[PDB]
Amino acid sequence: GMKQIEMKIEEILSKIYHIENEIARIKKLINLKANKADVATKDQLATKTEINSQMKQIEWKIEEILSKIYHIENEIARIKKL
Amino acid sequence: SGMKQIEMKIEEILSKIYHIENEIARIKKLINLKANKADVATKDQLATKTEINSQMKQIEWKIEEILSKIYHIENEIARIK
Amino acid sequence: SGMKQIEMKIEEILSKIYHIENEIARIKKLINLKANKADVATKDQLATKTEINSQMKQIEWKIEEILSKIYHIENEIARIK
Repeated sequence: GMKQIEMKIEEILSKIYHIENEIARIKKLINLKANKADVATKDQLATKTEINSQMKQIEWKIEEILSKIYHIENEIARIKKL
Repeated sequence: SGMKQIEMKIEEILSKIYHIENEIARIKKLINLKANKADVATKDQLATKTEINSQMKQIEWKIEEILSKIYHIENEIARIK
Repeated sequence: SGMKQIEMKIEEILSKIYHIENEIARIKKLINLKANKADVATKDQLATKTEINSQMKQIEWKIEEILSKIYHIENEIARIK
C-alpha cells in the first residue's frame, strides 16, 4: 500500500516538473509576441490601395498639366513667329 | 484511515494536474493566434491615414493653384489673339 | 514516519500546484494583452513611411518643374504685351 502511494507521488512529481518546464517555455513564447498597445491598428494605418488611388488622381492631374503646358508653349511659339 | 486520507488527497491532486494540463494545451493554441514582435512593423515605420491625408492635401492645393494659373494663362492668350 | 514523509510530500505538492495555478492565471492575463495575427494588417496591404516619402518627393520634383514652366510662360506673355 505504502509502495503504491510512493509510486503515485513519484509520477505526480514528474508531471509537475514537466508542467514547470512547459510554463517556462510558454513565458518565453509570450515575450516574443507583440502587445496590442504597441501595434498600429488597421483603423490607424494607410493601406496601399487607398494611397494608390489618391496618388493616381494626383498623377492624372500632373499629366493634364504637362499637356497643357506643352500646348501653351506651342501656342506662344506660333504667336511670336516671323 | 491514514492511507484513505492520503488516497483522497492524491485523487484531488491528480484532478488538479489534469486540469492544468488542459489549461496549458489551451494556452499554447491561444499563443499561436498572437502576432510575433519580429513579424510586425517597428514603431513609426508604417504610414498612418492622418499623415497621408496631410501630405496629399499639400500636393492637392499646389495642383489646384497650378490649374488656376493655367486657366488664367489660357484666357490671356485668347485675349492676345 | 513513512506516513509523515508522504504527508510532507503532499504538502509540498499542493503548494507547488497553487503556485502553478497563480502562474497560469497571470499568463492568461498577459496573453490577453497581446495582438492577434488576424487583427494585424499584412505586408501586402501596408505602405512604409520611407516608400511614401520617396514617392511624395518625386511628385514634389514634378511640381517644381511645372512651376518653373508656368513662371516662364507668364513672363513670355508679359513680354508679348
